[PDB]
Amino acid sequence: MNFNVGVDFPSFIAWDGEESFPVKVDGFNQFGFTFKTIAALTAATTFNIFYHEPSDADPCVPGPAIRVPEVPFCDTVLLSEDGLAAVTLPETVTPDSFCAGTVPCMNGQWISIAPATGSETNAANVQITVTMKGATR
Amino acid sequence: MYFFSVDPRNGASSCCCESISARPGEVNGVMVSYAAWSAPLRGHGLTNKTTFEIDGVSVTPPKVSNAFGRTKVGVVFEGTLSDLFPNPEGEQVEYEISELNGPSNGVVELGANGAFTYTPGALFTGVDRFWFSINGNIGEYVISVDPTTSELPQPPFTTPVYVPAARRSVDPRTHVLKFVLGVSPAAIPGDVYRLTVRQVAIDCDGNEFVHISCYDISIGSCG
Amino acid sequence: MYFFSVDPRNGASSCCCESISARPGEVNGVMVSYAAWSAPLRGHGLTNKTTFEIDGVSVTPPKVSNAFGRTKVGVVFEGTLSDLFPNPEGEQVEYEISELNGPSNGVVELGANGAFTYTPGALFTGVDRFWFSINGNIGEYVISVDPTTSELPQPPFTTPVYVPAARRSVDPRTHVLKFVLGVSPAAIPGDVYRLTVRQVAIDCDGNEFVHISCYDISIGSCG
Amino acid sequence: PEKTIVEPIRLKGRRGKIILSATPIAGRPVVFYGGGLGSPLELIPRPGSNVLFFPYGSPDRFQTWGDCHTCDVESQLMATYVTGRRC
Amino acid sequence: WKTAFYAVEKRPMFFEQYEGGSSAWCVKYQFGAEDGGFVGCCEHGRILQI
Amino acid sequence: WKTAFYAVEKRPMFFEQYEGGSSAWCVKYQFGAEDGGFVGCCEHGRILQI
Repeated sequence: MNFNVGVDFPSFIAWDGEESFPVKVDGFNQFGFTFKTIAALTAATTFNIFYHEPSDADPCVPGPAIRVPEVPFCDTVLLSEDGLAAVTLPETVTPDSFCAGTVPCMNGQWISIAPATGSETNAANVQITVTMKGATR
Repeated sequence: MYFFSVDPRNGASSCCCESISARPGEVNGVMVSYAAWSAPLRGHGLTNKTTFEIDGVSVTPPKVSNAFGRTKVGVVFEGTLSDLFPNPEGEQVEYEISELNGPSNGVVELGANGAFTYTPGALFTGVDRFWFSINGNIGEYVISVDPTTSELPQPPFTTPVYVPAARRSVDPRTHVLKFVLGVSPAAIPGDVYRLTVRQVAIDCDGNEFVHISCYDISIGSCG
Repeated sequence: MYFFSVDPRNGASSCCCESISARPGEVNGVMVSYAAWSAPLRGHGLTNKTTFEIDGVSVTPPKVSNAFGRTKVGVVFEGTLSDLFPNPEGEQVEYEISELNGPSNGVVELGANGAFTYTPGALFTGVDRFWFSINGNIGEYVISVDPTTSELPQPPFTTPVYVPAARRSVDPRTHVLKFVLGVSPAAIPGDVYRLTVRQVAIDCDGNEFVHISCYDISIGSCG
Repeated sequence: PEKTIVEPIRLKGRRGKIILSATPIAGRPVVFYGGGLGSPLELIPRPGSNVLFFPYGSPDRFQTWGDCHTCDVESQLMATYVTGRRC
Repeated sequence: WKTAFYAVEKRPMFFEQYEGGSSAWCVKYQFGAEDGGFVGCCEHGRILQI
Repeated sequence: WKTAFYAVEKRPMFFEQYEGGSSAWCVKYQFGAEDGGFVGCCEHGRILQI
């Protein structure tokens, strides 16, 4: 007896390993990623996080890709030297285990992931999807 | 940070303009204290209507020419670096990409012979510069990555000495003007430019008190 | 721990760059106090957008050449030392493996005539180097131990003078830059290198103030 | 001769005695600005001396109650005049 | 309006001294509140425009 | 053991809201304790090895 868990927490592809995708997060209020690898990685890979804005030509198509700022809570000490949020899949993540994470403050209507420079040839072996939460409208 | 107290035009107190030294690459800030001239003119202080102009009194025209290119987002961009340096004599060309002035959102694989490729950062749409140097001659190469729809405008090829668009501020409570004075990495040591500042005051009723001064920027290496 | 207070760019107070004495083998620390330049520029202090560049003004190219080997885990590796000292004149080769600059996670025994054997420590995979000394001249021999699976990439043959990858820092409360300066054991005494530093402060709204300086590293033996 | 000076003033006294360090010329109104004064105000000095009396009636007070970028401490009051002689 | 737009209230405004951050010159207060709103059935409701 | 090794206790565990570094939206707690130990006369013990 499993439910149509699709509605009420749907999910979309955000990085299929070869090209990114913007996923709309306006209709929902809370969201997060679920990383997953398909083959063993060779070094720590880092992805950048991007947020879009409604394009002036049409409010149902994302505009250009701005980069989401970084928010420390209290414990954060590393601060990532840039003030621009980013994830980093650590080395030794066997490809039968997922990893979850999300940004503490959304902004805009869309959200996107792309591999940061240096780790663009390992990201071809990873998959990143986004699942939202309750629908505001 | 430079600081110049302007003369109050009372008929009281080598060259005419004051001296500003600069170094190729820096971006500094200047402060001017119009207090001595604006305080007696008791009104509503200064108004943000200052106007700048830059003229060259010694140029030594650039040896190597600048250039411009275009590419769509995510797509790599290849180009040449040899047809920009017409050399008068016959000699070798030691192309170089200054690390301190590399790109800001990509990577450049400088080939062996005036060839290079530019991989733009993932999901990036804007303009991006990097300053090559042929045989010591410095010139910039501007690349504009387009967001795959149509196009972006063609940026204006920053001058050797410039004042940015809007980073000025004027404090009407202490009669002090601030602005930023940036020097391209393509400035040539020894050259001299001249910046004239036209600052406008205002009376209680809404008329103007203009004031003009000048400054002599001397591009010196090693500060 | 060197300490330089940089010029304040105020039009006020032999060679250009300040000096840094370094000894082959050391790894020292440097402090730079941008306070006099960035404190009047009331903003958000410094940012970790500094860049370094190392250029040589005197090299005296090395005599011996380096070499790169490869091997898997646990398997003993063998190599020679005679094809690395190009001698224009005829002379004997007093091979020597310095006990100070030996390998880190293994052990090597010097042969009598240009021979050596690197038996890596059990259960160890990575990259391991050691510095030999052919007739006073110094080089390095880099070996990588592979986890028997596929292969390992190529290490970059550490330079005579380097600034480590990520050990810089900055404290915006007191406007101080800290970085590490390490010298290879193969740097030749008497030479001089030049280190350039591009530091970028920031105003209240996110714009940039750039600042460039230089330092002359002179590789001298005995401090 | 005929030098002009802009200098901060640190008020002194319950009657407001201001001491200038250069003896304004003769009759040129020395002008006080900043320090919460809404508008610059002029005063005639006494010939040869450098002591002024600040009018207790203040023209304006541009206070800035509540601010966490400068703790609204104060902008200090300055004064501007010309000193020395003519010929 | 009683069915087109809803306004949710959680906590009225609160004011608190910030001990720490007050550097013996600058006594500092912070203030806060929480609230929100949303649009329910936006069929009830029309906008007349030029 | 009652005389071959002594345990020294000075101040037990304690918890306290660290006023300062804690704002009207985030609390910072601080805990601690202070204790030590030494040996008595080590001719009272013994050890077995292989």
